[PDB]
Amino acid sequence: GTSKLKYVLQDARFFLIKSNNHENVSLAKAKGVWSTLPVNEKKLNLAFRSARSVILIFSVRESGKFQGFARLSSESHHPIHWVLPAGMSAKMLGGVFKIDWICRRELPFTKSAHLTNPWNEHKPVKIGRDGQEIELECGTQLCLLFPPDESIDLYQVIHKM
Ligand SMILES: CN(CC1=NC(=O)NC(=O)C1)Cc1ccsc1
Repeated sequence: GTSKLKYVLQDARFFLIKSNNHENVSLAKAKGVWSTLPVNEKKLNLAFRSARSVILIFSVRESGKFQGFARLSSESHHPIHWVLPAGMSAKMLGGVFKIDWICRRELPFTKSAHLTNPWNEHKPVKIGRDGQEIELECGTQLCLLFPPDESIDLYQVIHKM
């Protein structure tokens, strides 16, 4: 069913989150954590206090796909063995957000071509800088396009709201 998913997404806020590589998404899926640069850390902390659910929709750069989506379960807090771009130190990251995965399945950009994001000039939702907010209706429809992830039980996530 899709009803518990719709409940989690009710009045949620949504953000497009990019990853430099697949390894960091794999680590995030295994450990339930994410980290960003300080600019997006501030945005996500403000949103976490502001809304019943904050949803991160992940896309590895140049992959042509989204790799899943998760709900923030905490504000950022201050070692995870991230695989960082050349020249980047771990000291350049903000804190660590805890996340609960809602779907670990992928969705190719070709399947979201009918959805536009009002907060990025109504461009297709796949288009946006890291941290771009996705308006509620667009974000809800995007999440509902993903294949169902029958390995996840949203009962536990609902209790955290
Ligand atoms: C786990 N982090 C991967 C990310 N990659 C990215 O492009 N944006 C992010 O919020 C997070 C570490 C990091 C942060 C800026 S580069 C590499």
